[PDB]
Parts: sequence; structure tokens; C-alpha cells
Amino acid sequence: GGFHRREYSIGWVGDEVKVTEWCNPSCSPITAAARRFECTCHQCPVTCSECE
Amino acid sequence: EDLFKDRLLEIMTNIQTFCQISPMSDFGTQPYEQWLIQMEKKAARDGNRKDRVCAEHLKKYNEALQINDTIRRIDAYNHLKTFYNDEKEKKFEGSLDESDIFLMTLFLRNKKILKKLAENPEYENEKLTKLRNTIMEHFTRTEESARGIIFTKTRQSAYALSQWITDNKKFAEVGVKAHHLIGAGHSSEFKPMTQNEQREVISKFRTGKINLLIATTVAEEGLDIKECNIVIRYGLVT
Ligand SMILES: [Zn+2]
Ligand SMILES: [Zn+2]
Repeated sequence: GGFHRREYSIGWVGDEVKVTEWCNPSCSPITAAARRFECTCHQCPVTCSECE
Repeated sequence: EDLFKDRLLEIMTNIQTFCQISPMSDFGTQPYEQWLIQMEKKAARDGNRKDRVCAEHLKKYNEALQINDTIRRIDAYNHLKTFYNDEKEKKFEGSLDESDIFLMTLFLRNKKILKKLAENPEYENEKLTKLRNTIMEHFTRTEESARGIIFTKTRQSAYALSQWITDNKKFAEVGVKAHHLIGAGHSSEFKPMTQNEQREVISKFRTGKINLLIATTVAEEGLDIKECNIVIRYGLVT
């Protein structure tokens, strides 16, 4: 744990692209699924520069 | 509109005509892919050799369509060339029949035009552009601590994305060192990577010798590396 892991989802319809982005705690699992996890290590910050 | 794509579609039409099939689904779509997958299985059951090999080859072309659409033309061309190079190797130098001859000659007829279309410098599509800007912005911003994983749907996609990074020196100039990461089991779609090779790649990612893994989703079990500070999901949901 300790920081924010930036998460992205790049998807499309035809060649029209939509990007979703958010932050996970660095202690949370790395997954292909688009998940929003909570911090279990208790050392991860509430926000970073990237999520305000 | 896309002459390379158009050639591929023309070829696939020829093959469908040769084995006399006309599926409701459109080329390049998942339900079309699932349909080829069923036809191929049935042909092995019923022992229909013509139908089995045609479905097998049609899958290689469907795969090339998807690479063309999501990464580059050159990578789609390489996917097909490598496949036909392997077929030539294992079968034309035997248990070779009319369908093998027909498919191989059909590709060779088109190979040089496909090659030259692939060699023409093309602008990147929006998907790859968005991927580039995401990698670039993240790498400039986080610099030496940039540690990322890109998840993609297929082995051939992960390999192609890696080749594209290498082909593009600007990535290297902001620190990017990428490598593909794929499973050990046999797939018709692509070569495997041994569990050993996987472990070495991951080790290099741990030490920072590699800082951008491009993996299939069927890897996530052993990719829980706390130091990763970015994950990009590239076309997992379409
Ligand atoms: Zn935490
Ligand atoms: Zn954040």
C-alpha cells in the first residue's frame, strides 16, 4: 500500500473512443475487471493530484 | 475506405464461397467468431476436413480484422503471413489436400498487395491514439516510478501492442520499457509463453527492467504487484 494506482478503461464503438478513469488504493487487487476498491492497508491517501 | 480491410473481406468471401457457407453474422464480430468456433468443432466431430480447415483459416482472417481495427495494419498483415508461413512449412514440405492448396494459393495471390498496403504509412486510429496519450502523459508525469500493466483481450493483441511500442521511439524517450505477457497453454490464436519465461518477465517488471507489461486478462492471478501505479484496460468491453 501507500499511494493511488490510476485506473483506465479504454473502450469504443466503431472508432468512437471513450475513456473512463479513476483511482484505486495501491494496496487493492490488480484486476482486468473495472473495480473500485477500498483501502485495507490504511496507509493509502484519500485523494491524489489525479482525482483532485 | 480501408483498402486493406476491403481485401481481407473479399478473401473471406471467396473462402465462404469455396466451402459454401453463409453465416448471418458479419465478418469481424464476436458472434461471427463464435460461429466459426462452432463450425470447426462440428467438422472435427463429423470428420469433415474441408469445413474444419476452412473454419480454421477463416478464424485467422477474423483475427487479422480485429488487429487491423484496434492496433495497426502492419500487425494484421504479420498475423496472417506468419500463419501461412507455418502452414507452408508444416504441410507443403504429405497430408496436403485441395482445401490446403486452395487456401494457400488464395493468400499468396493477395500477399504482395496486402504487404504493400501494410507498408503504406498510415495515421493511427483513435483507439491507439488514446492509448498513446495515456501512456505518454502517465510516463512524463510519474517518470522513474511509472510502472504499468495494459490488459488486452488476446495474445496476438498483447504482442502487437508491444511491437508498436518498440516501433515508436518517443515511448522509449519517456522511459517506457514494455513486454508482452501471455499464458502457457496451447492456443490456435498464438504461440504460448512458458511458465518459466512468464516468471522471468514478471521478475524484470519487479526490478524495473520492464515497466509496462502488456498482458492477457488470464494472467491477473499472478500479477498482483503492489508497485504498479497504472492499469490500462484496452478494449476489454466492446
Ligand atoms: Zn491501502
Ligand atoms: Zn487519486
